[PDB]
Amino acid sequence: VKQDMPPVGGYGPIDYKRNLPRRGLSGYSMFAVGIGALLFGYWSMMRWNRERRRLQIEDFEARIALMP
Amino acid sequence: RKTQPYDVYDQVEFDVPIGSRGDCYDRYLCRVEEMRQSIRIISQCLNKMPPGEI
Repeated sequence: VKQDMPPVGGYGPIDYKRNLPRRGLSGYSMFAVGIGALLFGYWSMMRWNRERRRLQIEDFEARIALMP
Repeated sequence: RKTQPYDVYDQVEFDVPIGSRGDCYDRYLCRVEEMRQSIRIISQCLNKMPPGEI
């Protein structure tokens, strides 16, 4: 008999080509969400600094009424 | 391999990539697609292997 190592009846195909999923929410939508999150941070910054100026005027009233 | 097949390279089928400019970026990419063609040649060589003689 013959007992080499033969290819056993043919072998299935091996993938042989590039494959790129290329996703990632192309520049329109992600550009938009970047500017939108930036605007959200701006508006919260505006509100908090106005409240902070209120508090700073109260501390000014403290130093004024203390002084004499 | 395509011009003077000095062996059984003629009985296997592939396609060699060519660079487009002298830029070594092209040279690099040519090496990568030669690797992928090497995988194709190994696939066909396991497909059509004869159990002849050492």
